[PDB]
Amino acid sequence: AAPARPAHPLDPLSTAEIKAATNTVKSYFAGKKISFNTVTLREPARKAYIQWKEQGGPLPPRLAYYVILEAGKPGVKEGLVDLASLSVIETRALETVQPILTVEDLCSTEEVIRNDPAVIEQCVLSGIPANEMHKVYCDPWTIGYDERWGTGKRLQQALVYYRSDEDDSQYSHPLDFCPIVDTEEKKVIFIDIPNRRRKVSKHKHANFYPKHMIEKVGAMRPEAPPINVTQPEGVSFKMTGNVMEWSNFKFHIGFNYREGIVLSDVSYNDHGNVRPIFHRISLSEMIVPYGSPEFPHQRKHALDIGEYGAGYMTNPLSLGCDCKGVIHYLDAHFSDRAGDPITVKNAVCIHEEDDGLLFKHSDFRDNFATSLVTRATKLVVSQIFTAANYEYCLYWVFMQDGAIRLDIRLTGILNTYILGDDEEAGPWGTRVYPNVNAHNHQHLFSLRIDPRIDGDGNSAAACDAKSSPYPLGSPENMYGNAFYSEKTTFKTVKDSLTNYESATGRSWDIFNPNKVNPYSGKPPSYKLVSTQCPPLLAKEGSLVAKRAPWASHSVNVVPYKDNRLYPSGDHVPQWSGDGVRGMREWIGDGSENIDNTDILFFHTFGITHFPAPEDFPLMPAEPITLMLRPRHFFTENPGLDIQPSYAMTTSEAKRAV
Amino acid sequence: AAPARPAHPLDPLSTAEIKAATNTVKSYFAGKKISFNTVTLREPARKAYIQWKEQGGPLPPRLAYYVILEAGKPGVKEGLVDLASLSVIETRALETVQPILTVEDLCSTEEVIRNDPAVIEQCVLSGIPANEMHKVYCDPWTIGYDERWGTGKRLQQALVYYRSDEDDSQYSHPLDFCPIVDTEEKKVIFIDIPNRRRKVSKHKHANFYPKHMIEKVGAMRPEAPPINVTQPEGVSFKMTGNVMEWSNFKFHIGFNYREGIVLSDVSYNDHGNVRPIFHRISLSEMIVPYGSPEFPHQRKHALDIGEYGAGYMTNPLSLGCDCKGVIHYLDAHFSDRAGDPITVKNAVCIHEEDDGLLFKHSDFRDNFATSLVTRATKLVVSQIFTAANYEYCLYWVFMQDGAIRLDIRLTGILNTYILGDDEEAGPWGTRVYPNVNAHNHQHLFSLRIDPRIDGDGNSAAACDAKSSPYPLGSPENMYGNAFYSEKTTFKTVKDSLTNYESATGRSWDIFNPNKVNPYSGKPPSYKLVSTQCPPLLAKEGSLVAKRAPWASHSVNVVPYKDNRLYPSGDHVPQWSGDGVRGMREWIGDGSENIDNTDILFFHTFGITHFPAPEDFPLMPAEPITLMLRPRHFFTENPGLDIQPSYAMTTSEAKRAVHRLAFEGSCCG
Ligand SMILES: [Cu+]
Ligand SMILES: [Cu+]
Repeated sequence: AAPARPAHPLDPLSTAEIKAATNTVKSYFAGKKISFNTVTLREPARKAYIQWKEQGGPLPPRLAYYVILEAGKPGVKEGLVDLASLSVIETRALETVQPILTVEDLCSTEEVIRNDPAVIEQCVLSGIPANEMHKVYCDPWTIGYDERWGTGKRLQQALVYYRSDEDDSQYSHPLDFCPIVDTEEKKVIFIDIPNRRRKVSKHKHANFYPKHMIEKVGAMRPEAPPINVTQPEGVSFKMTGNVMEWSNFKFHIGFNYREGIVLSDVSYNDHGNVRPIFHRISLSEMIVPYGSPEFPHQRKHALDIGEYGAGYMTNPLSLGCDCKGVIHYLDAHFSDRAGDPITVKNAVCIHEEDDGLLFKHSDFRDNFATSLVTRATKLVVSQIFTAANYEYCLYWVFMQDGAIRLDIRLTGILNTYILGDDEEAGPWGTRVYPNVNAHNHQHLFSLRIDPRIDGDGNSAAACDAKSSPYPLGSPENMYGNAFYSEKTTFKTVKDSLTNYESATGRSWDIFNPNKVNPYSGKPPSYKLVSTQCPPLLAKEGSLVAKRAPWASHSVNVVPYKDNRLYPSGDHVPQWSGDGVRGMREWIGDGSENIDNTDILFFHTFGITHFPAPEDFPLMPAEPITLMLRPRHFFTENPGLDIQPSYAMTTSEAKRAV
Repeated sequence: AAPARPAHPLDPLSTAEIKAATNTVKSYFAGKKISFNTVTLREPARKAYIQWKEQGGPLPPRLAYYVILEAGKPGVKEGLVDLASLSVIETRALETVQPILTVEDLCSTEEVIRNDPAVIEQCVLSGIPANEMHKVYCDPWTIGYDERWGTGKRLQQALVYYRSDEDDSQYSHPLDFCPIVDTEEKKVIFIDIPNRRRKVSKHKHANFYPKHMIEKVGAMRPEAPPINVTQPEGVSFKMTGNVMEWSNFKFHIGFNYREGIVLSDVSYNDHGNVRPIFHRISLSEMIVPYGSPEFPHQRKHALDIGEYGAGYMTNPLSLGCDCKGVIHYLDAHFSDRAGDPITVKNAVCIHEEDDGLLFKHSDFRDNFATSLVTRATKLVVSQIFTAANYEYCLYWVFMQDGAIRLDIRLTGILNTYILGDDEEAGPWGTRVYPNVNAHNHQHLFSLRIDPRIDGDGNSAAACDAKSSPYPLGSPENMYGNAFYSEKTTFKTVKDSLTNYESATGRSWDIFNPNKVNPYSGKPPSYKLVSTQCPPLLAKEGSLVAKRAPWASHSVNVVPYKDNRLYPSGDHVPQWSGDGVRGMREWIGDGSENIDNTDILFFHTFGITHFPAPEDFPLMPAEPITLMLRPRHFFTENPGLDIQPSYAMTTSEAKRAVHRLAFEGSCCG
């Protein structure tokens, strides 16, 4: 009764595999009341995968990682199931952590608060009658961290809002108080109540559907005439299960509950020479730290990936109108609390689109009659997830010059808190609507790159543009114009801990010091070009800085070890930030070698958001991007064998008298 | 008889107006042998324009600015023609400047150097026999600045290359020497010859047409399947002559020989309140400073806009497709040296296209059945110009959230110089192909904004993200998470001279201190969000820093005066960089007021390029972008009245499918 093996060792667990895993765990815990928090692929060891792929090695065993809760027991148990033998092969109890909050965990909280007498009383005081609790809503957040309870109970905090009508957007009407909910007992254990009470706003809700806009401004704009994009002869990409082949790239598209999209085993076919570039690339953690110091707002610093899961939160893309053209979809499969497989249909959208000019050059000599123009196509692998108020639109983009870009668009709704009639929002927030305070915050992301640049044994470096040190008027720099790129190769982990610097236009290289470009004499590399790299604004030693040790630097590079995925640790909710785990453990004392070995490159990037009224009641998409581009990887522009859209040589131009 | 007036005072000169202007100038200089360097609109004074537009004032007079050379006179003469009276109304002689190099000025240089005995001898020494001079090519550059001649002669430098076959890309085969050419005498006056001779490369040319690639790698890829764009019901924008209306924006699209595209009189129609945003926005200058200190490479720091002209260099866009989709084109008109109008067809392309999601939100409570999503459309006004080896693709982009973006793509070919067999290219350059040294260089641009944010009387500020100054554990900042935006309003010119700073994620506001957003309490602004802001790497006091005094800071804000367009001065070629002109003049002693007045905001942005083999023999497009976004300008998202691509309310979702006194979440 063992489940069928996948097409490919990195494929996510099938529904049959998930059911097999949960059957096995229920049997192992026979007679105990357990509930499933996470059931997900435990990916093969890096060595095992690579030997299977390239050296005729054995197929790695199919393993399931699980996290469960047991009625009446603190914390969690976790372990591994060997799927071929239907057996639990590793197990341990962690009594003092709390795990990722699932959709089921969060879907239960509104009923809890609506029926709680102490919450009802606070609504009455706040100007909402006791019989109108159906109009009170909350966004159920991780408590994040609260030093009154630590990890001793599993807790949520309910950010409470009011709707006059169920079709309203509730965010114009936050209430003043914050219930704390025991997730497993399903009760309110405390309510944070501010010293200055602010009753519910009496303003109209700030709404945004067409029927609302017609009331607000009189009419919708006329429907614009259509801009139709078609691919009547299909696409150039080919999928074989989860394996993508496009413009010489080949890679595996994976997906899990936490990271969402995971791109693996990325190679480029350089005229028959298939060259590895990356073993794995994904987003591994986030943190969205808010900037109001007033209590209890310090508890808004969601680590969305580790506390809710970019997979668990992902939107089905069918009706989303962001997968246009001829597309390919992938589903995602998770477990529910009962241990049954659940599906998100069309979680991943794959499509190719026009990306402007790839390159062009014309000769002035014959008035540009000698000319070659080639248009670019990009391949886009995307998902969109919803983290209560916000939407994160993630686009992994492959390009025909061999570069890879991550484009993010942020949209959805500002998180809001109540503002008194006479209360000033600034300097920690903006009054984006009457009685609405949209607090300042950052959105920060931890990109995790496991490189294999042109094969094994890699290094990383900071690259800084510098004027020559010789002064103007010296024999060395007579006219003062000389400049160069200073490359600082990181020898130990400590050397790698570095920030973006505008003063040198810093970039970072990930390179293979065992190989040399036969033209330039430099090692083959991919260069990270990324300028949206905010400093972490929370202080050293703050709750934010402690729980996200990775976020303090733009770049952290540590040795590879299997299962080094998550840089705020494996179980993130309610960790105080004290202890050696995640990135803090990997960095250690900073002395380990990272030159010419198997490395892991974690990049912090994102934005700092000071809200303005343009962002409300629904925010226009805000862009974030970074690129990984080949430098000294190829010996020439690798797109030159793409047929031009137009080409005329000099001889041809002359012939056209 | 006088030429017909244009539809609009900001319209570029027509071919009839160009001919009228040059007729008028020829008559004024009766019996003299003159040649036309520039004939272009002299735009109306800002105040006059605005009085005309808004206050019932008179039509500004239609004026043509000209620059001419006269045989046997040094420098230039320039002046103004009043087109309605066909008379020269202002005139002056500038004996000690040199003007923009036109296509005709440049076109004869290659034949000059091919036929020069001293150049032929250097080719022979370099391994190219005299009977192969037809294989020798050069890119004709301005000399930039050479302290041996100043502006006393009008000079070009010829960067020399060799083609084995006319269809080669010549850039794999630079020669080692640099002829200096007198533009008006058409003769070689000097040749810079290096101490270390490097004879011509014996390698195959590094070529890139399909026939070349088939020989190099065996075959081309299969033709990929088409991606087609159609608009079967037409476009959403409306043009009335050069006036554009699209998604509540209205503005004038102008074009000239120098700046290329110029966007004027930009307003947004905010539900009946027509609100000004910018009076004028354009690129006003560039500089592309190379980073090898070895002679004569210091002379590679082209100021492409002021020395050749983004209009004069611009490609006809009919034949790519350069520009894809359903297109409205504009032509450009200039004068040639004889004073006749010339036309560049399809200089400017205008089109709208999909630009991803504009916004989306879904409610988890019913598993995202409650959802709204609206796709974005952008309007693009673009040109592409070729500066010898490089191509600059410029895209002015208007967005439906009210933002305006400038996107640039750089492509074309690296500038290359010869590298000896045993010679190291580094640290000033890269060996991108055998015997080829592609030197380091920056590409820097000066964006000129003449703002009119929600009307008249504007200011500018730097905005810096800062942690609270109170320490972790204080009553003010208990958990150490507090942070805010520090706004520093520029009071005087000197205050404005500011750089991008990664440490604070610096942005800049241009705002109207006379007005206030009734929700946020802040003035209406457009915020410049721009991170591709390199430091100028050339030292203080270098030739580069002196000729481009604007490039030293990311932001320069000076008082408005009429005719403050060009920050490296009006006549750029061969200016040493000494003297009080351009940005140096406008900054003055730094003391002038720029708070709540008419200001001009010059932004330096661009990239630092360290070449790699991927860039050769033809470079993949490298992007640069900056954005100007409304912040506190509107009181809510201005795109919300656009029809959603999909919408379902909670009540609709419930109908679609037909603890605890009160129920919890639908999904519970
Ligand atoms: Cu935000
Ligand atoms: Cu460049």
